[PDB]
Amino acid sequence: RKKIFKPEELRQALMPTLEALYRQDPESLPFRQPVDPQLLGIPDYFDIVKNPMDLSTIKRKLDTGQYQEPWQYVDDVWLMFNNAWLYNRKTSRVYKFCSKLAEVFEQEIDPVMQSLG
Ligand SMILES: CCOc1cc(C(=O)O)cc(-c2c(C)noc2C)c1
Ligand SMILES: CCOc1cc(C(=O)O)cc(-c2c(C)noc2C)c1
Repeated sequence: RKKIFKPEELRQALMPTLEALYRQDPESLPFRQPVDPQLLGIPDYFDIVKNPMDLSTIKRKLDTGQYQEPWQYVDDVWLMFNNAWLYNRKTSRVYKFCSKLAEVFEQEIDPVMQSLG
């Protein structure tokens, strides 16, 4: 008797919340693709961040039906935020950017989630 979610249904409901993150310019730019530690010259990245996540990966998961239920989408969006908050200094542009995406997500996700209950 747990609620069931069809992937097309989940995509219709959640994709505008992902679009809200992506549209944030410039704050979304560092998050639109996986961190590349070799490019950035930060070989300790994957030692610190065990489970990388980014907006393109979440999008591909939505597009291909990999979330059974909406809380799994929330988990990935927060994995991305937490990884950035963990790795980067609080004063850093990227950390502040991350916080902006979180503030946006907070506004967008609450009414969407209630509509899925
Ligand atoms: C409100 C609908 O927003 C979108 C729809 C589609 C769609 O597939 O209809 C794709 C995107 C999207 C995102 C997120 N990141 O790159 C794109 C393109 C956003
Ligand atoms: C294409 C630019 O992508 C990034 C640039 C920088 C940058 O330092 O210019 C930092 C990150 C990043 C994120 C997001 N989470 O940890 C790091 C590092 C990503």
